[PDB]
Amino acid sequence: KVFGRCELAAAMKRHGLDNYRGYSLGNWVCAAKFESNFNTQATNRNTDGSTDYGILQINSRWWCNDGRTPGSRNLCNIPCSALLSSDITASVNCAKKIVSDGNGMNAWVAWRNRCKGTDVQAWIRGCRL
Ligand SMILES: Cc1ccc(S(=O)(=O)O)cc1
Repeated sequence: KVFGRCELAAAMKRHGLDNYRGYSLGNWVCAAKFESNFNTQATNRNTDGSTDYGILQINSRWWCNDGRTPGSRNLCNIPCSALLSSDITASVNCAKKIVSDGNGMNAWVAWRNRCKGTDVQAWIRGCRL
């Protein structure tokens, strides 16, 4: 599923992402845009052999199991395919664990290089939340 900006804002808010660990909703919407273009089915293979999955591009090396990543820790205890669903519950629940880790949202390269230090509030402007 390809989410609309406000549509995704509302689903993330409903799932408790607004201000989760101090990160306003705009941060999450901004990260999803630049990580997957709001597409739940997005996949990207990395040079280390791992693959990123879903709306928030969760990595198969540490967070999910895709059956082809050697030394996968599967910290979210879910098959990576579960992260490609039109229902963002699995991705949001795994994202909460990642963000609670240690480096916060810096774990998402797109957030660090394109959202961090910007007016992320603009990502939810006009949305009925
Ligand atoms: C902004 C943007 C556009 C396209 C993709 S893609 O899923 O890797 O093709 C990811 C992020």
